[PDB]
Amino acid sequence: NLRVLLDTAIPPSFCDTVSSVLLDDFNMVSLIRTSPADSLATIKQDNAEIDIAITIDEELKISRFNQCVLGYTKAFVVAHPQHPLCNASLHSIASLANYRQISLGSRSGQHSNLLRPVSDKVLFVENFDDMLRLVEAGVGWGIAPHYFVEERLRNGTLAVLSELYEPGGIDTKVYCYYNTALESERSFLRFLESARQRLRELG
Amino acid sequence: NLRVLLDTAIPPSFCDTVSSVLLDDFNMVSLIRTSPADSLATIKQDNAEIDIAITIDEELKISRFNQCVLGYTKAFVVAHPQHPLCNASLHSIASLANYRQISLGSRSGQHSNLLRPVSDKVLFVENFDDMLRLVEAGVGWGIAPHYFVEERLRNGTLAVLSELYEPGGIDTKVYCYYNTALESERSFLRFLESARQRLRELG
Ligand SMILES: COCCn1c(NC[C@H](O)COc2ccc(CC#N)cc2)nc2ccc(Cl)cc21
Ligand SMILES: COCCn1c(NC[C@H](O)COc2ccc(CC#N)cc2)nc2ccc(Cl)cc21
Repeated sequence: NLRVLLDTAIPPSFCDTVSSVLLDDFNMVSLIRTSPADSLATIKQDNAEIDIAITIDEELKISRFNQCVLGYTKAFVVAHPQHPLCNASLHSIASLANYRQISLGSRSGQHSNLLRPVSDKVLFVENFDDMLRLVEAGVGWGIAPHYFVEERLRNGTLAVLSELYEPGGIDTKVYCYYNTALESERSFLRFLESARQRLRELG
Repeated sequence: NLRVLLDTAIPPSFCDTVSSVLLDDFNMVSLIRTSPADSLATIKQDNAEIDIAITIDEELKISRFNQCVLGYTKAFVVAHPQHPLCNASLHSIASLANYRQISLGSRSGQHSNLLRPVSDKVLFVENFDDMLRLVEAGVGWGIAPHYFVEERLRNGTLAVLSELYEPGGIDTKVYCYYNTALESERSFLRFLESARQRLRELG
């Protein structure tokens, strides 16, 4: 049984890219969904016996796992179109650190530099739905995956704030944390090879 | 006088991209070159009076500067073609943390998570030349900008180790740290707009 973690930030397509290839080589494949904020926390619990985590979250070296880059995805800073920081930028981008942020919370209470909130006014939720609900209502601003805001952006229900910080969305590496034991196993190298070249095409 | 920091990791072309645009708007422009390992350390010294730093190094918020993304460049992990970790990977990638690393040193003695050495066996130098000299000689492995190893790679003088970690080179955001005062100044927004769309073309 190959246990596999995919965080909520990973487009649901890339999750079909993996399972397709994995099931070619492996006979039992378990797919677990975590918050980006809980991915590395989960694999660190030995009893969770995760073999592969696909997550946006970064840490220099986890005990017994190796890291590599599967590809890249795009986050966007979004708010209600009538948000103060909306319809403006550069001073707005800076002010994000003052206006209320709707942030992914974590069981560990802790965050990475990458995922920790930027604003001194933060309201925590558990997933990107509860985030973008409290954002459609103009309670604050949030940063969420492209695939979560594509629908609402063209609808005009949500507006982008991020473009002057990073045009075309904030590029974010997708990392593969794999059990060191998979290190010399064509099965896993087949997964990387395929999973990679397929997730280029989505991008 | 607009003082401008460009770290050694920034291709020398992108440094012509900036100066071209900047000199269109500004009448005195000073261009300082730093180690990536010394960029943010330098702008933090108030007396250094840096107005714009273009550097690969990341920190969540520097006092009085705002951050944004200019674009992306590619580092490669390189070694002597007869290096043990050479002509191999995945276990080799993991072993990088054991074999000797030739690392950029810093006046502050300190490094960011991004720039800190990965290996327990590290020999510090001051620039990418001294790095790739001690690497051509097989004293250790190093990670250097594409533009620094393009020549030597096709020559066969150096080999890439990084490809199974991140195919096509390890993508690295180029950051613009700009004095908050430039925040609402078409001059600076002109620089970003131009500098960005021009540095897409190099990539
Ligand atoms: C840099 O984001 C990529 C990683 N990432 C986060 N991180 C949440 C942190 O609280 C930082 O949020 C920031 C918001 C604004 C700026 C400037 C502008 N504009 C910088 C950082 N949340 C994410 C959600 C989804 C994805 Cl794919 C990546 C995410
Ligand atoms: C992740 O690198 C991008 C930032 N960056 C560094 N950082 C030097 C650190 O000691 C980490 O070196 C690593 C070497 C190997 C691996 C896995 C593989 N393969 C991961 C990290 N040095 C750089 C030099 C130039 C540029 Cl453009 C970026 C650099």
